Amino acid sequence: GTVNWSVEDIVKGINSNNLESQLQATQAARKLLSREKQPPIDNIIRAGLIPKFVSFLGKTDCSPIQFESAWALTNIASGTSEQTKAVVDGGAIPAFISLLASPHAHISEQAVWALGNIAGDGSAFRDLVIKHGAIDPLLALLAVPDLSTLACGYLRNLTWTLSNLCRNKNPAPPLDAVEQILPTLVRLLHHNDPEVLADSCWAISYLTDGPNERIEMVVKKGVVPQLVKLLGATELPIVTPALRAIGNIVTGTDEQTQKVIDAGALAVFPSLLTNPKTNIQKEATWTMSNITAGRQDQIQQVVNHGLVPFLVGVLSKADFKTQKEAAWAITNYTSGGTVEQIVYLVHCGIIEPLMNLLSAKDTKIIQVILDAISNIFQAAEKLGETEKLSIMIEECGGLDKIEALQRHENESVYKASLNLIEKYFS
Amino acid sequence: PRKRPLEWDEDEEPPRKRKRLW
Repeated sequence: GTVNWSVEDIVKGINSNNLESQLQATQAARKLLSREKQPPIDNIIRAGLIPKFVSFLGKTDCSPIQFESAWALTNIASGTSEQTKAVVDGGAIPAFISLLASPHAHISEQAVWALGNIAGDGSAFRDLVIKHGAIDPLLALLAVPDLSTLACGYLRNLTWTLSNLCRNKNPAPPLDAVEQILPTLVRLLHHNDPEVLADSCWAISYLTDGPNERIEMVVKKGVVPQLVKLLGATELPIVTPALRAIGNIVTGTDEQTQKVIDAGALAVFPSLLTNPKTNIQKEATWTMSNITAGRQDQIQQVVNHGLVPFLVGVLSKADFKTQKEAAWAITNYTSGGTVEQIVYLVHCGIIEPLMNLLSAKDTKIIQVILDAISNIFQAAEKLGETEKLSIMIEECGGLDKIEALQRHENESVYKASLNLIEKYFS
Repeated sequence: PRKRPLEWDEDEEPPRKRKRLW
């Protein structure tokens, strides 16, 4: 009988000061707010119901109204920032945090969920949840000998909320909050549930999304090898964030990048660089480009793992965004590599697919490619083989393309294309 | 050579907020 009430009926029941009447009206609100299509969130807010729901959260003597109000508030907080704000403005944060201590699992779970929605709004509400002291009691819920004893849905909700507490930038989460949460994240990273693993990998992705100091906090926990293992998972929803985290780490120092290599990450790239999921191939190629921007010994590891042919492959055929990352990978390679490494690159067949991409109308990739060709020519100069190279480029139709780029709209483009022709083609 | 960031495809990420349906 709590199905399809009007907001007016709900207000009447909640204002009755009959606890049972209040419970029934709150449940009716929960059901209204639970419908997928246009729940009357703003109407509930305007009716002034939020403070009432928040008050009901504190009714330890009536667990059902605690649960119903927690659920109702959760769904209001799942809306726009303004709707989440109305929940926060009603004093919900400390009330939900107190509910984390409820002896009723379904109730503490609902509080976890609601706090996830609030923190998920952005860095301000995230940090406000942290300031109210949510982390300790959240982490306490996970303090058991074996995660497997927790209900699956329960652990998934907790993991997700924790990941939202690691989420967002400007600013990033407080350093001490991150240190507090990390050890639990590391443990979750070793759990066997696919959804827990996915969200945990996303959490690590957020945390490594910043300057080297932020990256270092994660790497020093020793999680890199586990992330590399997760790179090989069959579940693509695990691979995506695992690879994002790994990619974030190699944007750091040479030493942080080396940890990724030492952990054996490169052995997985033959598969990642040919992955049928476009976005995985893209971030795999992005990751490669940051590794080829590393030291010569790190470029050499790329060579040893046979990944150059895979980069030629991606450059030859892939989604355009991926090809652009491949272009960057090649320019970095040619920029930081030895003459021998550059010779090897050309021998792998890089030239033709490079020239073919000059046909694209993205001004940046053209710049990247022209820079790569200059780098390769510099290497040929040291070998006095600049003539072999010029012939290579002309035979696959590169000369024709480079010549036309002399007339290019863009500044740096027609310039550099001019230096090339003037310098090695006349 | 510089190290570079990569755009974040939001549709790949966990939801920021979740409505409980049942």
